Amino acid sequence: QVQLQESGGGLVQPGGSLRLSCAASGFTFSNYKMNWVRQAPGKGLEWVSDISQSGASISYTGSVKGRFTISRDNAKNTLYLQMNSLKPEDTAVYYCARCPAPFTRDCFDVTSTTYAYRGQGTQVTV
Amino acid sequence: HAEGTFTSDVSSYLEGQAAKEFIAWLVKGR
Amino acid sequence: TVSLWETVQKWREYRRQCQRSLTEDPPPATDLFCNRTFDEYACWPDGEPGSFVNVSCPWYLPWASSVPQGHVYRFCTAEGLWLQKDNSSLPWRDLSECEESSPEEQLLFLYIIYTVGYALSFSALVIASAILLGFRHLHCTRNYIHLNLFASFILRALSVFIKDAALKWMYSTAAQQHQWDGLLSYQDSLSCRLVFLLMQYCVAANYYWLLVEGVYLYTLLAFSVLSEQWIFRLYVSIGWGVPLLFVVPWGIVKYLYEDEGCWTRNSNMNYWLIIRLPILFAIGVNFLIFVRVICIVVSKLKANDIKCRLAKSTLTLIPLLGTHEVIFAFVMDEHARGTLRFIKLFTELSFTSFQGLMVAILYCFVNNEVQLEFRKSWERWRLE
Amino acid sequence: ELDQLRQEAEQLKNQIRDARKACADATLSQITNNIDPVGRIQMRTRRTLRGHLAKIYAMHWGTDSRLLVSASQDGKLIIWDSYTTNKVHAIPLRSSWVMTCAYAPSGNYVACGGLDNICSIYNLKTREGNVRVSRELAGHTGYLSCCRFLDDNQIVTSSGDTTCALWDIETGQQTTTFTGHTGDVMSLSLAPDTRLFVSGACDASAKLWDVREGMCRQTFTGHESDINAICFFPNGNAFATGSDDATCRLFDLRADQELMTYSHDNIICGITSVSFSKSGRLLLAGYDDFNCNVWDALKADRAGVLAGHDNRVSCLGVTDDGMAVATGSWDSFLKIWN
Amino acid sequence: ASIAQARKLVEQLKMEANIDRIKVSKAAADLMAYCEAHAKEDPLLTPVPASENPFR
Amino acid sequence: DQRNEEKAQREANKKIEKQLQKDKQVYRATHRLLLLGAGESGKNTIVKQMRILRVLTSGIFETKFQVDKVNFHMFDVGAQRDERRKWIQCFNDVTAIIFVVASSSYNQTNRLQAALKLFDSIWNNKWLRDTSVILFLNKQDLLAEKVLAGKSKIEDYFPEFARYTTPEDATPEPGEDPRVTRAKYFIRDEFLRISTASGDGRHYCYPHFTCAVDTENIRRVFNDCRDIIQRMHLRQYELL
Ligand SMILES: CC(C)CCC[C@@H](C)[C@H]1CC[C@H]2[C@@H]3CC=C4C[C@@H](O)CC[C@]4(C)[C@H]3CC[C@]12C
Ligand SMILES: CC(C)CCC[C@@H](C)[C@H]1CC[C@H]2[C@@H]3CC=C4C[C@@H](O)CC[C@]4(C)[C@H]3CC[C@]12C
Ligand SMILES: CC(C)CCC[C@@H](C)[C@H]1CC[C@H]2[C@@H]3CC=C4C[C@@H](O)CC[C@]4(C)[C@H]3CC[C@]12C
Ligand SMILES: CC(C)CCC[C@@H](C)[C@H]1CC[C@H]2[C@@H]3CC=C4C[C@@H](O)CC[C@]4(C)[C@H]3CC[C@]12C
Ligand SMILES: CC(C)CCC[C@@H](C)[C@H]1CC[C@H]2[C@@H]3CC=C4C[C@@H](O)CC[C@]4(C)[C@H]3CC[C@]12C
Ligand SMILES: CC(C)CCC[C@@H](C)[C@H]1CC[C@H]2[C@@H]3CC=C4C[C@@H](O)CC[C@]4(C)[C@H]3CC[C@]12C
Ligand SMILES: CC(C)CCC[C@@H](C)[C@H]1CC[C@H]2[C@@H]3CC=C4C[C@@H](O)CC[C@]4(C)[C@H]3CC[C@]12C
Ligand SMILES: *c1nc2cc(Cl)c(Cl)cc2nc1NC(C)(C)C
Repeated sequence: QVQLQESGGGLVQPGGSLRLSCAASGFTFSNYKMNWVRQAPGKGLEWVSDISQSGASISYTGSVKGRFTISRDNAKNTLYLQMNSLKPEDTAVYYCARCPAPFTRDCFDVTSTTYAYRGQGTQVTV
Repeated sequence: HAEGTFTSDVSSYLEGQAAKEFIAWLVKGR
Repeated sequence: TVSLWETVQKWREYRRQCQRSLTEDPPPATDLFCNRTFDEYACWPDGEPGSFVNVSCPWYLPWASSVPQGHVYRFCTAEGLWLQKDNSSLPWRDLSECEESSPEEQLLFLYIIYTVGYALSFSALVIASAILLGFRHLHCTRNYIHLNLFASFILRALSVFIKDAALKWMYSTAAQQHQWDGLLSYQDSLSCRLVFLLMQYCVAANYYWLLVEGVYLYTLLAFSVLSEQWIFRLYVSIGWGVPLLFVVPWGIVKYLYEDEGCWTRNSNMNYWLIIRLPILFAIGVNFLIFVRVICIVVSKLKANDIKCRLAKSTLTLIPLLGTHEVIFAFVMDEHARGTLRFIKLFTELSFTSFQGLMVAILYCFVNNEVQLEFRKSWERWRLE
Repeated sequence: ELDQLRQEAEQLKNQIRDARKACADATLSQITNNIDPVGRIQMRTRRTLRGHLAKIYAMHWGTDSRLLVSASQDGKLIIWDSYTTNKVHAIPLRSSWVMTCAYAPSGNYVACGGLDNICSIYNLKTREGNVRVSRELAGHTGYLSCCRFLDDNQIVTSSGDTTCALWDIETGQQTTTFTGHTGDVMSLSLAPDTRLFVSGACDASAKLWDVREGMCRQTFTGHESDINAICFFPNGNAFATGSDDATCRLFDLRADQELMTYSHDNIICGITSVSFSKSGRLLLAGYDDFNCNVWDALKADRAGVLAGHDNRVSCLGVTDDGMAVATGSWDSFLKIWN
Repeated sequence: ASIAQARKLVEQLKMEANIDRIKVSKAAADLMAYCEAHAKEDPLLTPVPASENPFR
Repeated sequence: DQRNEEKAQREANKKIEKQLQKDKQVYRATHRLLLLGAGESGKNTIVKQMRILRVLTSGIFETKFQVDKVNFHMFDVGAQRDERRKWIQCFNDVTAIIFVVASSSYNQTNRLQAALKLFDSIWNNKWLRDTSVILFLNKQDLLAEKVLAGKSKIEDYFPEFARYTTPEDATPEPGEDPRVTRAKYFIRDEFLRISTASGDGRHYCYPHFTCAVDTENIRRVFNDCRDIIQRMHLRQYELL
């Protein structure tokens, strides 16, 4: 039972900070490349940030480089996104997503409409 | 090719040696 | 060169005239008479005791024209006997005017590096073939062409070994004695001419299978779209059949016009062109293909340290096409003489004799598809 | 609005969780210590079926355990005689991207389909002696992943549009739709009684469907990634799933839990094909490793390896009499193992 | 919709709740019994002689 | 008896194998191309230019071209879901994946990052690691307008563009605004940064810029396909 639960959202003022946390259950968290996806109000889903199995490789969409910091805890099986300098365009539903297969670098379908290994999302309003 | 050239050279050498050995056998006396 | 058979026939005719003349010319019947005799070398007339008799160098010698006015003498005694030597039963004679008027050090040397080369290449090629037929996953048109190339390499190695054995048999002491006694020898035998026709065919077929290698590589890179079964049947007819279009004429021409020896000596260079020129065509076309394929490789490396990978690619492509043979291909044997001739023979024999080994290594052994086939077979064995 | 129904759903999920946990006294892993192992399974390649030009995607045995249908991305279904390696038929397809094929249990029809979103039914017994398209079943809005003949007149297909469908072939109309997967449905397995089937999807879950009701009877989770392969235990009271998380799992329909987990640390490739032997003691699973692992279905140990394919093993089929294992791979070859 | 899909989820889960489940021991014993009962006629588990093997 | 049915089977098998030899001749001679992209990426433009030289009911659209009497079958994957990870591995022996990018649909407002992520998925898929990708950056006609007019703001969603200058090997069309070529080659370099990081000589990217009036794409793919094939052959001889 793959289950990802996001928390730590809410309303923040522009320029503030929010720590988004993704509790994973039902799979070996360390085996999987994890990422953050963003559903803007009225828009489609967009990918925010990749982190690899060990956390060595970290990638962001350019809109959040230098502002968002993604990290893993493979001991507690949790995924974190620290949001600094939050802007009004960062207001959206944030989904913690696991890309579909373990031990791979390709992470197809993470920003899909009906992707299964993706959380219910948390509303972050700036 | 080189194999035919080498075979021709070796065969010419051995034919000359055969003629020389024939003359040597004639000098010894059959 | 002057053949053993012709100098033997000349000596036999000399002996015919010698016997008949010795019976016919009457003796002077001088006191203390010195008897005429034939010691199987030269004919001496008779004469008065104590003087010498001078006869020309015999005209059956292979080096007769190099001692034209030289003469051999036989001395007679005061006793009326021929002058005897010291502690011998033969009379005294002096052949210093007819005695005489070496490349072996090189030939044997070549024969080593040559033979060792084939002895290795043949070996590896057999193993190479055993691999390329053994692993069914390796089976493809490129692999079938490599197998026919390995077959032509093995075949020319075998023809080399057999023609060296035949060269030993033609000039063995037993055969030389047979020719001295006027008997038939291994040279006057159809099998002995077919050994060297086989050698010529196998060399030509190896050259044309290197050509088929180049032409298959080119048609793969020239983006040509052709039938695969038809292209392979055409390639086999070229590699194995097309040699017969000049090897079989050559042999025929030999049998009709130049069959002394065992078709080993290329006396008429025009008949030796019958084989050299198609082989030169294969070499030239395959070198043009080499240049085109290396142009393609460097274009793809540029579109992609280029010099070192290009070096590796050139050094792997050289044995598969036989392009080392373009160095001395157009230095012809009619013109190669002395040290240039030796360097041509050394380079060509050494590189082609070891070429089968380099092709078995580069295109079977250190080939990545073959190495993965071996790794998979090994891990499957480890699973059992 | 939404939260009342979401919380009612999670309450039902917890009811399922506890109804599951209350049944977990002692599963296969402790019950089956009292049986001696299978030992080493040494299967050999009796036949290799060559003639496909591309990767073989699907393969299905006939019910005579002699004739095979094999689909390759040539757009070809080859009917092979597995005994003699003869090709009985070669059917060119109107679409080359065929992901599934089925041989009718009567032997008269062969289904195929794939990225064309169409299940083409071919008649193998025509008066002309020619194999021609008998029907084309359109209505799926995603690629055809698996088609299984329920009989000569009913076929169950699974699609990448997340649904399964029961089609009446003679009419060509989709008779029942089985919705409830969120991801692409990758595999079907019809139960021996044909009243149920089971479909594994890209949602990392399998669902047991009643064919005549169109209702999802059960949902089985436990896999971490996409379920690529599913097959029924020969009695119809359990099924195995092979997933891309490099794990096979055996679920029982009545207990409603995964009973066994077939995995190994040296196995990091997903499972593309899952088949049971006639007894259900051997679970054959084709891998991205290019090999087919034979598992002790009760011990969860590897009983053997069918290595010999040079590319991804894409399709597995055990004969109905259990005599042979056809494996087809992306290396364009079928191998009959015995 | 956003609400109707939760309606269908509640529906499917509630009908999936009232199922006559058995304990996993009674469900493992069934597979053990089936495997032992049909052990002999499995040609992949008890390989048949070539006289009986149509693939030999 | 049994020999009669065996001879009938051999006859059927020989007819089938003759047909299969003809079909292999047709199959090997045909280049298969996958066509990928977003909905606004202009794949309709690509298929139109290829054919010159709620509408999609079938799940696959095979369009066949003949370039220098070389046959190409390009398969538009229409009528499929946006989850590709299962049917993408179906095109793992295709000659090339033609990846058409909505480069100007950026300000969705981030189609370009979506295309980059799909591209990274395609390279590092272990089944597409041997599959070359012909990359068509498709919408220069609007990229120019939005870049020069201050409408694109590539620096907004790609900040390193603010530190990117036109590379030393760029060949802009005469009179084109230098910031437009900056955007073009910056996007191309993002895709090449994804490509080069994991190519390892098995498969290659062939990035190209195109537009609505650019028919020579039918030749570009042809040229690229030729290149692909040659590299494949050059790997078989371990020359490249
Ligand atoms: C794997 C197997 C086939 C390896 C091949 C065996 C090799 C080592 C054997 C088989 C034929 C042999 C050759 C046959 C003929 C002669 C001529 C004579 O002067 C002895 C050396 C030589 C040249 C032999 C050298 C060794 C040889 C090449
Ligand atoms: C002295 C004896 C051993 C010489 C034998 C030479 C033989 C082996 C040569 C000469 C003709 C050659 C054949 C010519 C034609 C074909 C048909 C082709 O589809 C497969 C290769 C095959 C079968 C070749 C195999 C090798 C071959 C048979
Ligand atoms: C042994 C020497 C004297 C004869 C040479 C025969 C071999 C080497 C070559 C020469 C002519 C060639 C054949 C020419 C014609 C055909 C017909 C074609 O449909 C199949 C290939 C086939 C059968 C070729 C096979 C190989 C071939 C037979
Ligand atoms: C006859 C064979 C066995 C030996 C001859 C080797 C010669 C011809 C080959 C082997 C290595 C080759 C070189 C490899 C590397 C390069 C760098 C490239 O940028 C220019 C060509 C150049 C400089 C090649 C010139 C030709 C070369 C020197
Ligand atoms: C055995 C000997 C004769 C092999 C032949 C050596 C020559 C002819 C070959 C080997 C190295 C080759 C060169 C390798 C590199 C270059 C540089 C490239 O920009 C153009 C092609 C060019 C110029 C090739 C031309 C042909 C070449 C010079
Ligand atoms: C007299 C000389 C020329 C004979 C040639 C023998 C040598 C060059 C050949 C024969 C066996 C070959 C080796 C066979 C196996 C391997 C292991 C592989 O992982 C690296 C290449 C390597 C190491 C090959 C290198 C070349 C090799 C050592
Ligand atoms: C006369 C000489 C050249 C013949 C020697 C036979 C050699 C070249 C052959 C026979 C066995 C072969 C090896 C068998 C197994 C493997 C393991 C694989 O992971 C690397 C290649 C390697 C190591 C093969 C290299 C080539 C090999 C070593
Ligand atoms: C790499 N680079 C070079 C460069 C030059 Cl100029 C010569 Cl002559 C040879 C080279 N060799 C290599 N590497 C090998 C081919 C592996 C030795």
